[PDB]
Amino acid sequence: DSTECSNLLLQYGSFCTQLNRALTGIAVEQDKNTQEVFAQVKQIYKTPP
Amino acid sequence: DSTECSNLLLQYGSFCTQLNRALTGIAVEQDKNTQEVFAQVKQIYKTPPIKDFGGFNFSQILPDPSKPSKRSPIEDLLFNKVTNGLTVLPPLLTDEMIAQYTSALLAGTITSGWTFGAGP
Amino acid sequence: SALGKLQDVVNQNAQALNTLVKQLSSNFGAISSVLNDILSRLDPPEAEVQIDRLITGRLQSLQTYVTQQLIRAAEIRASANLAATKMSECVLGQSKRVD
Amino acid sequence: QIDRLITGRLQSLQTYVTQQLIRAAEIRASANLAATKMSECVLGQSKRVD
Amino acid sequence: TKCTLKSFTVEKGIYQTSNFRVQPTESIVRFPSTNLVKNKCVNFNFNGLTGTGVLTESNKKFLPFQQFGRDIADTTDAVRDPQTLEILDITPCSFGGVSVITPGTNTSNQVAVLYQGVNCTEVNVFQTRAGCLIGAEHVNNSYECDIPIGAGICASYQSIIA
Amino acid sequence: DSFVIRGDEVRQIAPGQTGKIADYNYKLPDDFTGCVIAWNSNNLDSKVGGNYNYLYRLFRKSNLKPFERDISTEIYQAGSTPCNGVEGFNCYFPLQSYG
Amino acid sequence: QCVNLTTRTQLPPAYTNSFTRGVYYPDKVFRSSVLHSTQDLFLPFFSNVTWFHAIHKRFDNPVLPFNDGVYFASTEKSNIIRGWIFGTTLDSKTQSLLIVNNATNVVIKVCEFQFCNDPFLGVYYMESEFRVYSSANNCTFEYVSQPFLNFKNLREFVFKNIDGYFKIYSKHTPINLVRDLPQGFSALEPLVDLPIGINITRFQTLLALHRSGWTAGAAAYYVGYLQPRTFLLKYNENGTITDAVDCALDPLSE
Ligand SMILES: *[C@@H]1O[C@H](CO)[C@@H](O[C@@H]2O[C@H](CO)[C@@H](O)[C@H](O)[C@H]2NC(C)=O)[C@H](O)[C@H]1NC(C)=O
Ligand SMILES: *[C@@H]1O[C@H](CO)[C@@H](O[C@@H]2O[C@H](CO)[C@@H](O)[C@H](O)[C@H]2NC(C)=O)[C@H](O)[C@H]1NC(C)=O
Ligand SMILES: *[C@@H]1O[C@H](CO)[C@@H](O)[C@H](O)[C@H]1NC(C)=O
Ligand SMILES: *[C@@H]1O[C@H](CO)[C@@H](O)[C@H](O)[C@H]1NC(C)=O
Ligand SMILES: *[C@@H]1O[C@H](CO)[C@@H](O)[C@H](O)[C@H]1NC(C)=O
Ligand SMILES: *[C@@H]1O[C@H](CO)[C@@H](O)[C@H](O)[C@H]1NC(C)=O
Ligand SMILES: *[C@@H]1O[C@H](CO)[C@@H](O)[C@H](O)[C@H]1NC(C)=O
Repeated sequence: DSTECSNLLLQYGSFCTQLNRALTGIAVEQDKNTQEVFAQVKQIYKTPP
Repeated sequence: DSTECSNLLLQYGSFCTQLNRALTGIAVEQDKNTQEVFAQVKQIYKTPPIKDFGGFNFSQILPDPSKPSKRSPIEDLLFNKVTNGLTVLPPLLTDEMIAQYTSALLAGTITSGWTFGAGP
Repeated sequence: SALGKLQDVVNQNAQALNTLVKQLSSNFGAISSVLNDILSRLDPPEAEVQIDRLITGRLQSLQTYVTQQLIRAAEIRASANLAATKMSECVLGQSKRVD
Repeated sequence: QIDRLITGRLQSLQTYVTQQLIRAAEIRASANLAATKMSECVLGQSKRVD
Repeated sequence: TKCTLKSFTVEKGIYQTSNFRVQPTESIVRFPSTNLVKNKCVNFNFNGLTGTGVLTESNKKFLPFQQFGRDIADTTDAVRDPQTLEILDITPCSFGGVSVITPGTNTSNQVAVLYQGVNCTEVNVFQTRAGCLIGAEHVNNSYECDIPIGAGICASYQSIIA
Repeated sequence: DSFVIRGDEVRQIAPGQTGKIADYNYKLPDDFTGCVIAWNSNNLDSKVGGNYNYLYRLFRKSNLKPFERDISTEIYQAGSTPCNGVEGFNCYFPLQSYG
Repeated sequence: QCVNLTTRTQLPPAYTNSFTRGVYYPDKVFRSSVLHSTQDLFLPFFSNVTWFHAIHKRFDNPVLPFNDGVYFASTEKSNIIRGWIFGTTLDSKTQSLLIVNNATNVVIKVCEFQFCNDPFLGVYYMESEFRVYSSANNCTFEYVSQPFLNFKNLREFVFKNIDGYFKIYSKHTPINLVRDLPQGFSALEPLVDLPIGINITRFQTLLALHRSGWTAGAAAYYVGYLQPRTFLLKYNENGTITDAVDCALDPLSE
């Protein structure tokens, strides 16, 4: 919550944006991985009773 | 162009050489990737002038003679639908040569099936 | 959105280049981001410090850019190896592998 | 002093994000392999040995 | 190339060895001062805005308030002269990589130089899309790629041909 | 390197200093290694009538190099009018004595 | 000479919507076919802009704060609005800025004016009446320039004071709307940069009387206040700002 620290951090430019974008890419990549592995069928089949 | 900046930059060593070497490795890796994907045949096969394939139509995937780029209508649509010390090196294989490789692969798989991939 | 996979790679490369060029506009704690302004306004004992701050900031930016370029190069190489496998097994032969 | 803390924490965060990206690439490769096994071993019978 | 690779024997191929930058021939100051020199790589000082570039006549339509034009990357790509109100594009001076194309030193000591992304008129001269090639003769025959140059162009030894 | 200077000029015998004897009499480099030694010599290097044996370069066209010595007793042109080796209006001797 | 105006009618000032007005060019840089994000002192979109009238008997010359900057809109016909007063105490104790546009030219003076309580100009039915200040002793800056200027004319101005520099931005728009601000977009061109170097916290609008007592010509003006914020400006192929986005207005624009 230090405003002076953020003011000094703004001198370094868009490093924080790059880190956030990389983490966002990893986060959507995990969901894409789960989608590719498990969602290979569009019909939900059931066994007979 | 600052001489003093370069003199101070020399104190940090061979960082610049490392970065240039890594970028050069990536640049040659892209050309190696294109060779591995598209240059799998050493014969440039061509389709016969008469397109008698027993009812099968390949006009949308074979190269169009009317177009100067010698691309297929599908490939032409694909190319239309994709839109301070930095340099962009051109790829070793140009787009017409990559299209020629795909045309050779198409001619081989249409006229010869899978035989051209395993030998004559 | 049919061709999103190629456009994603093009956008990522262009965005990385734009970010790397944009990082030159940052002073990284120095008085200015322009080298000529520092060299024309200050004596070499303190201009050396300001240039050193600019050098370390720009070098960190360039190393970061090279790092994600290498990671993306690995991803593109894996995709290209998969594409070469598909070219060998689906185009040059008939594949029994499901999907 | 705040600049020293900022550069240290930024270096730590860059290191963390870089190793997370490398592990993400490894997990993506493993997931691509898992999707291949799902397609070829579960949804069909595979002639590939082992 | 021997100095760059740190070896007395160089294998066959292309090796990035240096960087070619077109040096500023003159320095130009324009205040509301020296003469205005166009179409050459010169240093420029327009109203305290310093830089290095090639000044060309521009077709842009700057409104009266507007003085210097910035591109996507916030670099000054167009500037208005404060004495004669005309617009000038500022193209960055020609810079490129210098690569040395050579066969093995066991075979020959002949080399060719490639200036990447540099036209041949700002430096056996052959203009390629990859850049200007000096020392290799261009032939109309097509062979397999021995040393890759780029943009469909390759080099070989038979003298060095491209 | 032995010399005699004023009491306020002992701060100028240092790397990276701006000053008068730093520019026109004795310059230290930015990468200087060594020690500067200064001690008061009012009992030896001073006279009640004025000790004028110690001289400094008041006027020079450009700043010295580090470890550069100028003993040339040529006239200085401090105005637009050339001096031709003759004192006059804006024509001064470069070496002036401490009182 | 000063004259008290004692025939005013008491009425509260009105309020209305800013819509997408108050955008000015943030700098002197040409940009073409680009989207540029800038953080500067801007007027927020759809903000509450204060509305003042001049109609006959309304004559709105109150004392308003300046704050970080002032957007001044004018729905004007027949040339009643003539200038502005800037300062802190508006007397000879401090140094104040005078902007006037009389029948001939535009005059800007930075002097220690002893201002009147009701500064005004006058038109006789020719201009032969000027009662703004009683004295001017210490003058540092003078600048004489060209004339800047149903309601037929729309005048937009932006006044900012940063680092001792007074930036005035202006835009002249032909309109045919009767009462309120038209809904649309028009980027304000920079008009002048003055190196006045004085403290400004309060400002005054200068009007013109009509004499044939006095009569007020039909005019209306709007006062809005600038806040530090980010806008996304769109530059077309001709270098003109054609659209803008307030980055902090709503989540869609964010
Ligand atoms: C193969 O397919 C092409 C394209 O679908 C056919 O070309 C069309 O022919 C009809 C009839 O003359 C024209 O009206 C269309 O405009 C043509 N389309 C294009 C894209 O040119 C072609 O006739 C088919 N058959 C053969 C034997 O080539
Ligand atoms: C116009 O009215 C204003 C406000 O009533 C007058 O200003 C006052 O002047 C007296 C002079 O004795 C001062 O004592 C008051 O303090 C002033 N008031 C304010 C609010 O400034 C002004 O003098 C009037 N003009 C004339 C010509 O009488
Ligand atoms: C504008 O402000 C006034 C009071 O300052 C208030 O009564 C009015 O409702 C406001 N209008 C809007 C649109 O917020
Ligand atoms: C306008 O103001 C200027 C500045 O004092 C003056 O010289 C000029 O005569 C004025 N014109 C009229 C019509 O009052
Ligand atoms: C301002 O004016 C007053 C009276 O005219 C004078 O006494 C004072 O010295 C002036 N100050 C300056 C800075 O000119
Ligand atoms: C400007 O004036 C205001 C009120 O008179 C005061 O609070 C402020 O400190 C002044 N600023 C400067 C820079 O003089
Ligand atoms: C830009 O100006 C040209 C005139 O050369 C005009 O034809 C075009 O419509 C203008 N573009 C816009 C968006 O106004």
